[PDB]
This record gives sequence, C-alpha cells and structure tokens, in this order.
Amino acid sequence: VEHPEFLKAGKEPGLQIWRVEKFDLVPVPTCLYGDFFTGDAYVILKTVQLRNGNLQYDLHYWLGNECSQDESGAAAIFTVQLDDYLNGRAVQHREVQGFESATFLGYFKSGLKYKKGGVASGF
Amino acid sequence: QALVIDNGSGMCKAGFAGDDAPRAVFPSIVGRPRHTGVMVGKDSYVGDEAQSKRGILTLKYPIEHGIVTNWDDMEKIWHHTFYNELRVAPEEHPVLLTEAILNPKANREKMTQIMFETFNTPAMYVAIQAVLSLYASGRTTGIVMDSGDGVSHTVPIYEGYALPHAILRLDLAGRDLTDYMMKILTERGYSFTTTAAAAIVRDIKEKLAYVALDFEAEMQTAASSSALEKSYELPDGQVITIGNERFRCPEALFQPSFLGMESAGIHETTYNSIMKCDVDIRKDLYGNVVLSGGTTMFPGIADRMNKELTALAPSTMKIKIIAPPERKYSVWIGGSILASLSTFQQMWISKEEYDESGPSIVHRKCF
Ligand SMILES: Nc1ncnc2c1ncn2[C@@H]1O[C@H](COP(=O)(O)OP(=O)(O)OP(=O)(O)O)[C@@H](O)[C@H]1O
Ligand SMILES: [Ca+2]
Ligand SMILES: [Ca+2]
Ligand SMILES: [Ca+2]
Repeated sequence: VEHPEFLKAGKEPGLQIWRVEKFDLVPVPTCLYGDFFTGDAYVILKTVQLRNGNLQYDLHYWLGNECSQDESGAAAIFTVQLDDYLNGRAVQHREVQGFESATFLGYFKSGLKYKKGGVASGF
Repeated sequence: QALVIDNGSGMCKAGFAGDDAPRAVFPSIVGRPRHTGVMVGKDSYVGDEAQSKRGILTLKYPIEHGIVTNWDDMEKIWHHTFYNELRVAPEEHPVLLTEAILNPKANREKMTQIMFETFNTPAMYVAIQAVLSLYASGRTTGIVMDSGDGVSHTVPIYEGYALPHAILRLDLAGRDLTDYMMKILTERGYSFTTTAAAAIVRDIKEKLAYVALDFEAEMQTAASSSALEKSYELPDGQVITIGNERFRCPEALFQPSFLGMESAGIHETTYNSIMKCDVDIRKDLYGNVVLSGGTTMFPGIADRMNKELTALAPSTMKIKIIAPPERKYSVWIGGSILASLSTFQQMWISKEEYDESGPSIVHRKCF
C-alpha cells in the first residue's frame, strides 16, 4: 500500500501508534502514547532491534470496549496491510481493552491509561 | 462512492460502502417466460417480482452452493442490482464483489470481464466472503463457519488470509433445513399445499426454530410437557402448533444423518478444519470461531457450538464462539468497511489495468 504512514513504519527500534479515524490511519501524538480512548481502535507497531542489529516487528490492534464496528474492522484490515507492506514480517496480535497481553502492557513504562469517548464512527 | 455487492445462493445483498448495513436484500432468482412470444412481457424478471410472477415464469438460481453456474442469469441479477435496487449508473462507481472460497479460476475471470465489459465499471475488487466476515468481527486470525442457503464452509484464516488446504465444505444449508422442516411438519399431521408452502415453512424455521443445548433432553421435555410448543398463524388465518420440530430442524446441522447424509456435522467439520492447520495456530482458531450467514441465525447455536467443540478439544483449550446478532450480513459489512478504507483505491483493479491485462489480472490483484 502507498499509505503515507506505511512509509514511516518500522525504520528504527521503538513504538509507533496510530488511531483509526474514519476509515483512515492517523498517527497519535507521541506525548499521548499510552492514553487510549475506550471508544476507539488503534494500531501499534513495536520495532525491536535484536543483538545482531536485525529488526523484529510485532503488530497489535487494540480495540476499545465502545469502538464502532467500522473502527475495529479497519484496525484489523490496516494491520494485515501494514504486515503485507512489511513483507509479512510482523507478528499480529489482537488486543482487547481489559485483556491485553503482558507484552503489550509492557510497552508502556508508566502503565497504559483508559479514557472514555473518542472519534465518531465513519459509518 | 464505492458499491458493495454480496451475491449468495439464496439472497443478493447490495449497498454503498460506508453504510453499516445492506440497502437492498433480494432473492437471487431470475424468472423467464414458460411460453415465449404469445403474451406481452425473451424477457426476464428478478428477485421478488420473479417470485410473484412465478406461475407464468421458469425460475432459476444462477448461483449454486456459492458458485455461479449461469452467467446470462447472473448478468440479469447485476443489472437489476445496479438499476432497480441501488439506482446507480455502474460506470460511475468502483464495485466491490464477493466470492466463495475456492471459487474456480475461470469464474473469477468471467466476473471481472462482465464488470468491465458489460457494466463498464471504472474499478472493481473481488473479496473472499469468509475473510470479509472475519474482518467485520475485528479479527485477522480465526475460523469462520459460514452457513447460507445452499452451502456451509469452515474457513481457517491466519493473519488476514485463508488457508486453502484446511478448508472444508458441507453441502447442507438453509434450503435443506426448510425442506426438512416441511417434511417433519407434514409427518406431524400438517399439509402445506398452497403455492406459499416453501415460504410458510421457511418463515416457521426463521421465526420459531432454535438449537437445543442437549438434544435428547429437549426431546424428553417436548414429549412430556407442552412447554416448548409455539403457535404459528398461517396466511389464511389457521393457527397451528410447532412442537419438537423447532429444534429438530436445525439439529440436522449437527446430525446430517437426519437428512440421509453420511457427512460430519458443523461442529466436527469445524474441528476437522482446525486439525488440518499448523499446531501452533490452533489455539487461536478455537479462541476465534466466527459464525456467519443466515443459517447461523438460530438461537442457541453458539452455545451448542461451544459445547460440541469443548467436547472435541483438550479440556484446557479456551473455546470462544463469536456470533453477533448482525451475522446474517457480516460479509456485506466487512465489504463495506474494506471498500471505505483510505487504502482501498490502491487495492482495486482499474479499467486501465483491465484494458492492459484483461480478465487474468484478477488473480494478481485479488487474493
Ligand atoms: N433467523 C433465521 N434463522 C434461521 N435461518 C435463517 C434466518 N434468517 C435467514 N435464514 C436462512 O438463511 C438462508 C439465507 O442466508 P444467506 O443470505 O447467508 O444465504 P446465501 O448467501 O444466499 O447462500 P450461500 O451462502 O449458501 O450461497 C436461507 O436459508 C434463510 O432461510
Ligand atoms: Ca470511535
Ligand atoms: Ca506476518
Ligand atoms: Ca453467502
């Protein structure tokens, strides 16, 4: 995909977070990393550099308890598309609010926060 | 403004990408005259109108078990969809269409050809129906149990893509269930004799049937009490009582022997598909069993799938059955979402690419 955010994904070790907003992938301001709108869906790419220097990719789509079906659907599809764009090298992980994996919770050094609301459905 | 068309054996679902439900759902039926030339109006009717005029038409279904078998009639279905149902000019809209799993290569080409050459679509895409249902459920990995009017499938999908080797097909679906219900109500003592008989029995199935958690125990309750019985008003106003037929009819999904078939039931087909997959992904399939289609609409079906898969898998396996109320149109909704994505304009086959490559482009763009 020619998605402009794809061109930025997975270049260096670190965390990148996009929110689904009306059928598009929109980057989250870095200062908001870790506060999730429970009414929204997100795509999180974690890039780890191994001891070799080689890049490893884990791709999490995070689903708020109140996100609309278009948001959770787009998050899943965007995840597949980014994985495909990354030559299939990402391991994909479905993250549900309240039930995230320890690996995912571990990405947030001061612990992730939930907050109500979010961006309106694209439907 | 993209269009989304989900063509099924029994029903066509059509609408506009960005809508949360199909705008139009109509029977996938083309009616043609029994006798040509002698009466006003070769010549054809589609959907509800064809059904209405069925006494003077030969009615045909262009789709059998999810696969197109009559291209002339399929073309009538699409023309009606565009012009009569959606009221659009197809040359003005990208079109998303859906296909069955293992849709033959020549069929995918013919659909592409018809869209670009007959309908002059500026752009089209073909998506696999089960994968669309999975996406609708906010998942990229899971097993979809798709049951419609002419066919059932179990489709394992991993990280966005079906695993073709693991796919299983059951030729038992809603049409078989409606027939079975007719049969068992007839045996009870009822007689469905008018032209409206198939629709009456189908309606009894859609309104009153359910899947029993414990079948033998329900048979017991039903034999010993009247607690499970429901009344049903016929068109003429006669009221009949529906007893054990309510759960015996869908029981045939779990016991195809009810229908004279040797095949495995839906719970076993699901398990068999899972066991054809790499051991490392099975736990994610069991944890993400997505039900999809009209024939998954019976109350109690999810609880029964959970129970049956629980009995088949190791006792420590986490089994989750996902059966949202809107699962009748999951495929359509997944298409709506896909076709709305900011990235969809790079997915589609454009008219320009079709002109340069012809129909075999579909195999390179759509998978
Ligand atoms: N509430 C309901 N309970 C049980 N069955 C239902 C219900 N609603 C619809 N059905 C049945 O579902 C079938 C149609 O569903 P669907 O539209 O998913 O099929 P299709 O896509 O036309 O067929 P296929 O997928 O087999 O090609 C019919 O047999 C219909 O009677
Ligand atoms: Ca939202
Ligand atoms: Ca991958
Ligand atoms: Ca279908």
